[PDB]
Amino acid sequence: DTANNPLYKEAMVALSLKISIGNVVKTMQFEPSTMVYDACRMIRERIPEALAGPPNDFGLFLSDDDPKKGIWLEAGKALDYYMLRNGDTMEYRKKQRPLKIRMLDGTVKTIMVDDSKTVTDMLMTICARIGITNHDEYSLVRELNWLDHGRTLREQGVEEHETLLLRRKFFYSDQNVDSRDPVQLNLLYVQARDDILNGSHPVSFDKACEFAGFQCQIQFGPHNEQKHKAGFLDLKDFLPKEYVKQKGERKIFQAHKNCGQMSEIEAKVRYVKLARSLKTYGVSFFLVKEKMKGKNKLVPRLLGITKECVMRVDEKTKEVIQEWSLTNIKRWAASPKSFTLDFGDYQDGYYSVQTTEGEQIAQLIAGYIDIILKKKKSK
Repeated sequence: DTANNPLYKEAMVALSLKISIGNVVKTMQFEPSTMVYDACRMIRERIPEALAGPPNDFGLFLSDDDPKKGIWLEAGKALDYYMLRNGDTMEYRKKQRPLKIRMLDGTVKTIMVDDSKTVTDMLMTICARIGITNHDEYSLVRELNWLDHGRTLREQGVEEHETLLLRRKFFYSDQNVDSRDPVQLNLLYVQARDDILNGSHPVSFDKACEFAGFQCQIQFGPHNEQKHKAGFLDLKDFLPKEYVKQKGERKIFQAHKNCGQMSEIEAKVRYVKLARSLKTYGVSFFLVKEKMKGKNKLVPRLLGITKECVMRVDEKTKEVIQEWSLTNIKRWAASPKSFTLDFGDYQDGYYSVQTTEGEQIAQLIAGYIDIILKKKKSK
């Protein structure tokens, strides 16, 4: 006993994909050359469970055992581009996801963001909702450290439960301080402040105490010698980590009483103006090891990247040994061990250094160049 199936169709070319929407898994057939956006339209017209939200909030998603290699299908591409076989599962998934942002002021706010968009595009919506004009200068870090702007959160292992920090990364434009807007002024104060205690902005031990004196005027107001006795202050909250293991509390206090009856707002103005007054302002430092003719063991030094130049700096004294303008740089190359700059005709020989952060050094140089070109399309 044998039987020939009348429903047997020959020369089948369509792709039989299983569409997943929540609990529902239903099989659908698509032509190979069908665009992704037309696929979603067909899915919307044949599955009433796909009409929960508007199409812009939904997309086709290819899951993976590893969450960081899940793929959001681009609408402008075709189906067979993603190398699909009959029996493969396509998710009609919600693109929106909550992203906790600890913010600048310190309050943590939850923002919905497109899980398919890159970080450089997510930063646009994040800044638009937090009312921040200069989204080019900002970026995001992880408290366990900047993230790659050209890549999505999913492909960098950022789980959806992790909070991130909005922090300024590029220092190109700075509107000068005025106390007309106290909220934006406190925003400037927090950014300029935490860049000093973080060690991101190096200062001398004397300048660090003049800052802490202003910050005492911020959080405690005028100096009350009754309540502000010695030993009252946890120095770890008021200086870089290098300057805490020293007897420097009175210098802070003496700078604190030098403020007199200064308003909290006025002391915030002075904190920012003094920070901008330093030549180390707006300079992002990296640790590198160079090879001089003097010996065959790499001497550690710092190199700083500014809005307009790259400079070789000493690890201790923070003095500029050599500075090349970004218009003197012809090429750069990065590696998990090295970083190299070629200066064309403005120098004989390249500048090559061993470093852990050749990744970000190049990413930070190109970013400033990105900014210079962006603010120069039509002057």
